Amino acid sequence: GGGCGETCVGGTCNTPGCTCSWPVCTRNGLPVT
Repeated sequence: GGGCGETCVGGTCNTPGCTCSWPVCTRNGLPVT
């Protein structure tokens, strides 16, 4: 996807491929689905 459009406002992301760049998740250089 376009990185990780999920947020980690609570503290962490749900997808382990995503990293928390609080409050937004990102994807740590991994293949982008």
